[PDB]
Amino acid sequence: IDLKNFRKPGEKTFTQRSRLFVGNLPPDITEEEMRKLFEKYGKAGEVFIHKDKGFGFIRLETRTLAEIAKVELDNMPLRGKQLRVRFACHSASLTVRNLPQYVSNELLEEAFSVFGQVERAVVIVDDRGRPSGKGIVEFSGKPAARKALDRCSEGSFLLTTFPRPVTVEPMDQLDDEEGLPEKLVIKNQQFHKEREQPPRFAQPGSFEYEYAMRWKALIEMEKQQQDQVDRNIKEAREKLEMEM
Amino acid sequence: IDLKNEKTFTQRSRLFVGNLPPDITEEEMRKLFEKYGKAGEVFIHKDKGFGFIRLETRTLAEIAKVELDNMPLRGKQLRVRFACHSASLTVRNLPQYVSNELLEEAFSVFGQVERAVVIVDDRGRPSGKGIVEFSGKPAARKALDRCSEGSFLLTTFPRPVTVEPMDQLDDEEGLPEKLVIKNQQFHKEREQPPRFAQPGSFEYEYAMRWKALIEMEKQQQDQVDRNIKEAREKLEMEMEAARHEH
Ligand SMILES: *CC(=O)N1CCN(S(=O)(=O)c2ccc(OC)cc2)[C@@H](C(=O)NCc2ccc(OC)cc2)C1
Ligand SMILES: *CC(=O)N1CCN(S(=O)(=O)c2ccc(OC)cc2)[C@@H](C(=O)NCc2ccc(OC)cc2)C1
Repeated sequence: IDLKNFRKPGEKTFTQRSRLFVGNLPPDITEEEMRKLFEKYGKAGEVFIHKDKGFGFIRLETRTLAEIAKVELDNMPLRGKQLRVRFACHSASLTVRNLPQYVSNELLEEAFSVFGQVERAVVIVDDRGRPSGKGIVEFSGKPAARKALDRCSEGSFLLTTFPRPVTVEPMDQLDDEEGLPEKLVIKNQQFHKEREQPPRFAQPGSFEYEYAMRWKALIEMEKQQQDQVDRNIKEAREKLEMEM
Repeated sequence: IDLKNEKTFTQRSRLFVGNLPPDITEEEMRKLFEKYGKAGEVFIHKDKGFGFIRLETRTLAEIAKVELDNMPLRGKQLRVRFACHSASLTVRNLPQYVSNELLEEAFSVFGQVERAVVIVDDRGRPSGKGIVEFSGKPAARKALDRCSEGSFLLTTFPRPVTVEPMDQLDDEEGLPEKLVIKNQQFHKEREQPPRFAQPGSFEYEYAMRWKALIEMEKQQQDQVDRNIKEAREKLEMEMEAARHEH
């Protein structure tokens, strides 16, 4: 299995999306040895090593090059330690909501580029191709993300002729890939209290069944409350959009 | 640049190969993807110009996507993308002390499960939501029906989990400028560039009415969220209070 032109010329290189966290490093890990571990992926960008704690950061060229380095070097033995290679979180990512119509990735990137250099901008799209009203804007550095978050909350940032300001907020970063493995679970007393009963269906008649059926009725109660608010919001937004 | 190296041939490694030439054959598909090892199912809509091919691992599909995307093939440029999962489920109201292995073990009673993830926040805590990926639609259908009829309990705490179809959202491709239809309403909306509403204009007054309405939506949502959390507390305290049954 060989490759070479592992690049997409349209998008930038050495962004935060290609920065890898490397844990469980040997005590005397050097910056040159760290680069030599990743030298097969071409030249690396920013490399930091905290030699005491045994962790480090390395910035590869492209995102797909880092995904190859992750699955190849994760859990790899190196002088008595199993290396932990994960993708670092993005330090300057923003969530954009209330997007108007006819907004693309390029327009979203062009719009927020006035606050600083932008690495990536996405208009989140459903399974059928239409936008969901939400988007992602990733800046190269924290100051550009701080400026975009402050100005868009104070003033009204308009992307199109439609004078509805977009809402900017920090990206709620959720890990739906690594999750919570069994070895990372806290094995305490409340652990074994819940783990006493295996996964099962509640037997009709027991205390579990009656208590769970009240939860199902309560969850259905929550759905009726939320869906009532959703219809109230739509009628309120159609009221403002009606007047001129 | 040499590579060497878990469940194999899951839906996570199925690639959509679109914009195919008319005379595309099945052995030609396995010829382009032959450097990535032996492949699984190779479907070809031999009249619509698209198809699917499943590779061994997710990594072998990640590498194959960037190499064979926009590759010339008899006058046409290929469009290689990851196919969507046809049997993914969202599990909400997860109890505490639930791991990825426990979630996979639990829902395996409905059929073959490929992957199960307990969604975790940025601080290492479970968000209460989870993902369950079955190998096929029938297994996901049984999990959805059974968990809505009866109460499926994963731990000792008698709170049933909620199983709903996965709402698949694309935050990688997004919406490029090419896909936007260049109609008259498009140009009408693009007359004004991205800008801040300057005070005094008509768009500034109308925009302030929107920020006021958005704030009212924030208070309405937070009022419901407090009414839901406290109502759940009115039920969680009745656990051991009513456990004195017999
Ligand atoms: C989602 C998030 O914000 N996180 C989780 C991931 N990490 S980490 O990969 O650096 C990490 C920390 C500790 C650890 O031992 C238990 C294992 C992994 C954090 C993160 O990625 N922050 C982003 C960031 C910002 C600036 C810099 O400067 C180079 C690097 C990374 C917190
Ligand atoms: C998220 C989603 O549901 N999608 C987006 C991805 N595609 S596709 O790129 O494969 C595609 C198919 C047909 C088409 O019209 C010519 C254009 C694009 C879809 C998808 O992958 N669905 C999942 C799926 C289910 C079953 C099978 O084979 C049995 C393949 C794929 C829709």
